[PDB]
Amino acid sequence: RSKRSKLVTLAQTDKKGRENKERIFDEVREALDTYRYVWVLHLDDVRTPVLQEIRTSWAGSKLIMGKRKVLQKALGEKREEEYKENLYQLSKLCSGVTGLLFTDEDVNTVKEYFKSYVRSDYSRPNTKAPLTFTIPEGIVYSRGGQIPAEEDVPMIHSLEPTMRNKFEIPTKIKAGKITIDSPYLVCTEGEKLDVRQALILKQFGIAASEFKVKVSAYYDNDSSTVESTNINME
Amino acid sequence: MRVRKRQSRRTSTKLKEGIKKKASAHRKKEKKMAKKDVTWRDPGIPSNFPYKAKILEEIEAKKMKDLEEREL
Amino acid sequence: ADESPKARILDTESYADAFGPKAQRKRPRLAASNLEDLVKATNEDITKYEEKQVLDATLGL
Amino acid sequence: KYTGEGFVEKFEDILKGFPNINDVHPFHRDLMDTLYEKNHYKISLAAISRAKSLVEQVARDYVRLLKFGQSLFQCKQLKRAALGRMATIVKKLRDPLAYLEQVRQHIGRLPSIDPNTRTLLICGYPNVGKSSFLRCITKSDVDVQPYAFTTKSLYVGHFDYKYLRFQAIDTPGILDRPTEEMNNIEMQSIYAIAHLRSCVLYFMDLSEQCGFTIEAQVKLFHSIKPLFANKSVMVVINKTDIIRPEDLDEERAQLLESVKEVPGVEIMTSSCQLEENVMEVRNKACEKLLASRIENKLK
Amino acid sequence: PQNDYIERHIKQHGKRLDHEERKRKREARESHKISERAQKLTGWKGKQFAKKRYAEKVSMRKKIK
Amino acid sequence: NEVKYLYLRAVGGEVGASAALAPKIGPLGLSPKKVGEDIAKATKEFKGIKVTVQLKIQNRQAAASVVPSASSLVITALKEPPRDRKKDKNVKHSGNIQLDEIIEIARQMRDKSFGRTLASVTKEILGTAQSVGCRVDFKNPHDIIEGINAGEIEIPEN
Amino acid sequence: CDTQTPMHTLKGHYNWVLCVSWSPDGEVIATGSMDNTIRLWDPKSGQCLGDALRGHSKWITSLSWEPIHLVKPGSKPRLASSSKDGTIKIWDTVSRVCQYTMSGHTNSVSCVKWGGQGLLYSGSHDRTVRVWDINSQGRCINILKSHAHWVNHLSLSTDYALRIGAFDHTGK
RNA sequence: UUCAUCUAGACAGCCGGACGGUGGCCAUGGAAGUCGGAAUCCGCUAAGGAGUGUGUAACAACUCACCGGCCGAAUGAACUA
Ligand SMILES: Nc1nc2c(ncn2[C@@H]2O[C@H](COP(=O)(O)OP(=O)(O)O)[C@@H](O)[C@H]2O)c(=O)[nH]1
Ligand SMILES: [Mg+2]
Repeated sequence: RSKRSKLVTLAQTDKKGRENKERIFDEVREALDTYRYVWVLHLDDVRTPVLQEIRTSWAGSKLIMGKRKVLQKALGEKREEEYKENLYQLSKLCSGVTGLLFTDEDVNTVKEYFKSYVRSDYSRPNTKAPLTFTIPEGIVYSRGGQIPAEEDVPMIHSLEPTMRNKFEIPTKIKAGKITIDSPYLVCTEGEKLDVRQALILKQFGIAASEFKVKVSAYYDNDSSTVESTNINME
Repeated sequence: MRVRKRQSRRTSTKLKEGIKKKASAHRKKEKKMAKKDVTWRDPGIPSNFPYKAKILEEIEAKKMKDLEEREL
Repeated sequence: ADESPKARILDTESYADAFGPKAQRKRPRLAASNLEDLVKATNEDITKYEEKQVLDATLGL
Repeated sequence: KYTGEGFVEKFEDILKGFPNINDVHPFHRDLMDTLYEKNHYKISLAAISRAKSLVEQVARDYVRLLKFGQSLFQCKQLKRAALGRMATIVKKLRDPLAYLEQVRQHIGRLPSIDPNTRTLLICGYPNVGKSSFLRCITKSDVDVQPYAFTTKSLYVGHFDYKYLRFQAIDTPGILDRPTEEMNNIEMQSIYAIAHLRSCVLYFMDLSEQCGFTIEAQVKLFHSIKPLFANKSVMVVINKTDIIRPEDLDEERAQLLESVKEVPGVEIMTSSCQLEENVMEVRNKACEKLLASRIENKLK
Repeated sequence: PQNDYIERHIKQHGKRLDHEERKRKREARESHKISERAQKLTGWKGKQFAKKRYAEKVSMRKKIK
Repeated sequence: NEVKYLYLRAVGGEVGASAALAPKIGPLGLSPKKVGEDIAKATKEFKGIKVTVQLKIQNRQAAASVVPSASSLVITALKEPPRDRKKDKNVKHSGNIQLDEIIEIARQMRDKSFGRTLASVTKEILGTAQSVGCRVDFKNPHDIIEGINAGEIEIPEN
Repeated sequence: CDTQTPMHTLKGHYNWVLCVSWSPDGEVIATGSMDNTIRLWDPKSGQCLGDALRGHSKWITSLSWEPIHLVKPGSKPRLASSSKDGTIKIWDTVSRVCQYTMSGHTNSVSCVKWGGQGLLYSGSHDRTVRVWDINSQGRCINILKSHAHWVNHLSLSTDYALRIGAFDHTGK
């Protein structure tokens, strides 16, 4: 006895199994024969609408996500197990959230799109702060002074425990409104941000950082060699 | 801190003999009901044994031999 | 018998739907015909209440 | 006998505490009918009464039967039968008990409104400033928010004018709809206006910040015109800091004259940021109410 | 006070500062409390506790099914 | 100048529907009567039908447009007589809409859709039609979807 | 009924045949079933006319026919059907179509009757009686609200003539 | 004891995603997954309920159902004594 008890939830979606990984494996190995250029893309902390926008703009190509280990096993981990010649370099170039882009479009067009594509993104932890944020004195508003306070709806009272405990911001409730005694500086421009600061920025809705898809390299079917792209790899 | 009265564990002769009689009556009624009632009346190889494959091969060979040992 | 017993309202509407957190009643079952009839009925009820209050104040109070 | 007495005393505590819906004043009767569905109310209390009588009958019958018990086993069986029958009776009251607990909790928080004292009633469309006026003239804690039907129940405040205690009744807003599609929240205000002999203050917003036009406000006033018979009536134009009655359109001035045509109403302008003006309109309403009540008492 | 004054007070002033943490720790303690009650309650209260636990487990299994 | 965008759900054709916009409009200071008149003018095509209305505000102005929506377009193509809240309540939508008008609605809604095929957009519109409860080609919209999947129904544009 | 013997079997439906009705001109039998369908049958051949009438999401509760004296000559009478789902559907049997789908009732419709003055009367478990106009695109003329429970049945003064059409007791 | 998961990655934890038609239809003063009544679909997916709960007057926000990144070796469930 004396064990932890698992919480029981009655939801509509059940867990996936080995069959889903098998389907992704088969689809990758079919796309390797079907298409000509196979690019490796880094898409860390990407929003699903942005990913769907990329998929829509690349109509006729294929973008395959999933487990990095499954994708590397499909590409062939080593030389004696690779699906195609010299594919082990492309397989070992995968890291993190890896997307495989199978296409027949021109290399220059792909590079131009991935160099000219960028979207606004929430600031992430352990990233550079794109601005300096300080909540002003008095009633705390939903935008926190980014827009005029008369325009802005005041912050809802239900978020006050979240701001006081999780965000560690000293707040009070006056007549159902969240108030602070002095201005509160949360982040300074050009400074590494932690999880709490990122949460505060996301809660106030400031989106000043940018998302740029990273392109590691690509593999060509006919030449059977991998060429490094080094795109957005600063 | 007021300690209550503890229940005795000293054996009572009358209780012990009555328990003997009650147990004998219970056994007689159980035998009668088992004879009277109407109700319809090999775990295999444990999974944790290491040589399960060898046991299965041996029993398959024995079945294959006994199939023909009676026929011819 | 000249008259029928009253309709069993619990069959159509339950207590939970009548009142409470899960109540689905938002309008009166029998709304007034119009405001003139409503005020006439309320004035009559006020008069009857005052008459009954005087009649019980004669003895009980 | 002891178990029967316990059940009966619980039922009696339930039955004595709850008000008689028919016996109370008609204003309270209509308000409680709107809030709690008088039919369900009386049916639940009657179910309690029937259960009490049945429990008494079971207790008497089984004591009489236990007079003739011949052994411990038989007497125990009879006692268990009596307690089980009582328990079945009590189990048949699950829904009425839950309904009555909810009703008790809600009715314990209803404000005390005397339908015979001096009353300033406040009515109009939503978002015209009725709660703000109540805050200005009393010390009630009614909420003030810039969306429709912030207030869903009657709110009461008090003040003193010439050493006399006056109560002020803030109501949820009324919409210009027929009574068949009128709902319970509006029926609270309708019943308050119909029952409370008082001084009614109809608040108009000429800036249409309330989401209702001046024509709609005048139409609502003329629709609820039959309600305030033999009561003092007054029209107060709120939010004069945004727009004034003087610089309004000629057609809208004709609408205001149509409002004034109804006897014996009076039009007064006010702003809920104007202490002098809210005090002046409160004093005028009190004077009209006092004159009406004294002239009625003089006969 | 009139109408839903406790809810209005919660809306206007909030709750006690440690309300959420105290409630969370009590709900975390509930499992240990249930086990201790099962092993400590004696007599009629213990028998009633066991009967209620059985009924709750049956109801939960029916809900899952 | 800058353009302010507001979105609301209003009944098409009903004057004075901008009452719910008063908390939003108030700080900006626009005239709610003129806003309601403009909304009524912009929603003349749809009568008795809930539509999505977009208001653009610049300097001191207010312009109203109707953002297309799947359910609103299905109701409009359903061709039901206009109703009144006083008279008609709990109205069901169980009429018939033909596949050609379904494909027209799919073309209208194709611009802001992540589906790569007009067949996929048409199946989205048929799912919306199933939700509103109408019938397509005197059949179930899901039956039309299954026919498209099995390949009996060919969506024209490719 | 002359020989007290069976003549024809009609086995098109899938579930219980809840209601049956005969056309007032005597030409066709309409059956509404528990499988939410309606079927039309030629009695002389014992045969089924076309496919079943579909569209109701619940079982059929009552069937009524358009009166012969209101049916213009050269056309066949229409069929009004009620159902548990709370809707009344009007069917043109000539083209085998549905013309109107009235949906004002919030609850299950108990019965529907096609009167002699171009109106339809529907009774339902929402304690109301709805009077619809066929000539006005199926718009509800009136709502009668005086009952405190389900209206189980309704009847018209001219129901015998409506069901009998032009025929009399002499069978001419 | 019997079933399941597992170096094309076990139990916990942290972080990220958790989408689009769509604020699906009816009803409501208001009801946008979450007061209610019935449908409960399609697309794009690694995955995402016409929504498991907290929350709002309604939205917002958080969460879990599910997926992924870091971590690296066993683990979970149901029974019997
Ligand atoms: N400028 C101004 N605004 C007012 C006045 N009275 C009320 N308001 C505003 O109207 C909004 C709604 O008023 P409210 O108290 O809810 O009126 P009620 O709904 O009729 O009780 C509030 O946000 C107030 O700021 C007034 O006299 N002047
Ligand atoms: Mg108010």
